[PDB]
Amino acid sequence: DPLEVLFQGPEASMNLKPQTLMVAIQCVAARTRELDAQLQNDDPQNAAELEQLLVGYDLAADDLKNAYEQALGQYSGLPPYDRLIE
Amino acid sequence: DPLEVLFQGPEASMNLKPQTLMVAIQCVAARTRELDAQLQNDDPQNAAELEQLLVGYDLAADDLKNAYEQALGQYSGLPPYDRLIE
Repeated sequence: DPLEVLFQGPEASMNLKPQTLMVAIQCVAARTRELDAQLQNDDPQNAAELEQLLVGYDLAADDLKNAYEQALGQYSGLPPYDRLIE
Repeated sequence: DPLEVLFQGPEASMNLKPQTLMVAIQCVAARTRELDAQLQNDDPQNAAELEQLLVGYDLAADDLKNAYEQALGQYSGLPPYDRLIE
């Protein structure tokens, strides 16, 4: 993804259990939905910070999704991504 | 101890941006607090499922923390781990 590496740099190697990717995905989706509902009526300075944080949350969720899609090919018994976030 | 592996299996090789690990740590902590709070007002019916979900969330938080401790020795300018979960 061209513009993405430009803004955030490349993937890095790390070690995590597959379960941890599932948890990270649920919690990041959960927190994002909550914070989404908190934009409506903030003072302008605070809303800016919140918007800037959500940029980071959304990209992270994207990053975790890509990793999960690979994981769907390397393990057995993982729920489909769509079930994970719902 | 391990233990650990007996119960949760080994670490797997993953590719994620370092930011993504930071965002995941932050959201897992935030979300775990919120669910801890909900527990105080759950009947035992729902409580047991939620308790069992939290075992998972907590183990993943530990898994994420270990990865971050490694990260603190692989990259420059990372915040202290406590600033992520505050």
